[PDB]
Amino acid sequence: AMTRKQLINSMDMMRSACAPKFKVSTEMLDNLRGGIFAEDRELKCYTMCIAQMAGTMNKKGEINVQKTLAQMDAMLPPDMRDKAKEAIHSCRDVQGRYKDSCDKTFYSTKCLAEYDRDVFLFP
Ligand SMILES: Cc1ccc(C(C)C)cc1O
Ligand SMILES: Cc1ccc(C(C)C)cc1O
Ligand code: NA
Repeated sequence: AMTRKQLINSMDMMRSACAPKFKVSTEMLDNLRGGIFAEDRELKCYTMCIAQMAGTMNKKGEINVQKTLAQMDAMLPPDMRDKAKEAIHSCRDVQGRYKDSCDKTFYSTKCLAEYDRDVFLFP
């Protein structure tokens, strides 16, 4: 799996690909990585772009939870891995409450952060 430094480098590259498509500032993006979620549609759709870049958005506009779990297994350092997977399982039905795909990814991500803020990270 990646080290935490490598994981951050990977997340930074995903941010650098997706952030230009949305009216999202460093304050908004750093806050999001830190588990603070501005209620801003541009930030919600940024989270969907990140899920799309990870290849975890199906073409129906839903989150592929099994693919997300397989990525965390492969990529996350062990102090993060089992906790991230338990968070993902816990939050797997949040997306069913939202019609809009940017809502699905934003609120699913916020569920992961609330599950354990010390483990949580996001691009
Ligand atoms: C949404 C999302 C962000 C980062 C990663 C990797 C960098 C662990 C996977 C993923 O599915
Ligand atoms: C179940 C579930 C999958 C992916 C994500 C994020 C990583 C997009 C959150 C979540 O709660
Ligand atoms: Na856990």
